[PDB]
Amino acid sequence: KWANIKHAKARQDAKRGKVFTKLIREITVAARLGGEDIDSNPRLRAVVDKAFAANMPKDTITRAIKRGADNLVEVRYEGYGPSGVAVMVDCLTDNKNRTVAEVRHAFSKCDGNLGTEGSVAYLFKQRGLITFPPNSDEEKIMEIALEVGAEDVTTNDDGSIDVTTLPEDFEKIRNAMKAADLNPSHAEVTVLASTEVGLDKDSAEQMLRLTEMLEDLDDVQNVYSNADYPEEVL
Repeated sequence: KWANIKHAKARQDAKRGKVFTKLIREITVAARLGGEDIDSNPRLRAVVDKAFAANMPKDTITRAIKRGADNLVEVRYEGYGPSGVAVMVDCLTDNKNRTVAEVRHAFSKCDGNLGTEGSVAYLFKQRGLITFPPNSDEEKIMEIALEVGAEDVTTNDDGSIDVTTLPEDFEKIRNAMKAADLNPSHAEVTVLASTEVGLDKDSAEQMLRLTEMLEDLDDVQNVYSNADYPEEVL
């Protein structure tokens, strides 16, 4: 009861704090890059929506916007982790020398290391991913996907269908599906890995730890990897 709930709220609060700090920086940088007008700045639109969803105070949001008009810079690190998993770490920082050392330390603690710019980035692409539930019309989805230039269609053991698209074709293809009364369970543009690296329980635990260490840094915005985690650690 109270023990589990207070402990649960404590964790939920602690994560809200870390995310708060990341959002502030992303608001500021999005504003500085794409401008102060949220309606003409999709990047800013997205983070401001996330900020309001997280109940960040309006004044904190607006001041973060006005600050972009901090000396935060974008930096990407690329490296390898347990079992040679490729890892990309996107950062917003006012001190790259501080950040790179902290990122190296995390990688090093998990038997990994940073490589050169471009050493892994080619494995990771933004892709539209439209997911249809079991009992969807496989045939009709396939017909539309070929007609409209989908990158891939995968039918899973449970009957669910995942359609992957180039980011630029995402909206059109989603619209084509809905027009044919094919209603997706979920659709988004996300980052997908071209190849994956299968992990045993132990390596998976170490990779999870690495992800967690990196995300705990205020300088880190997003961590991507091509790890294929086993069901045992899930």
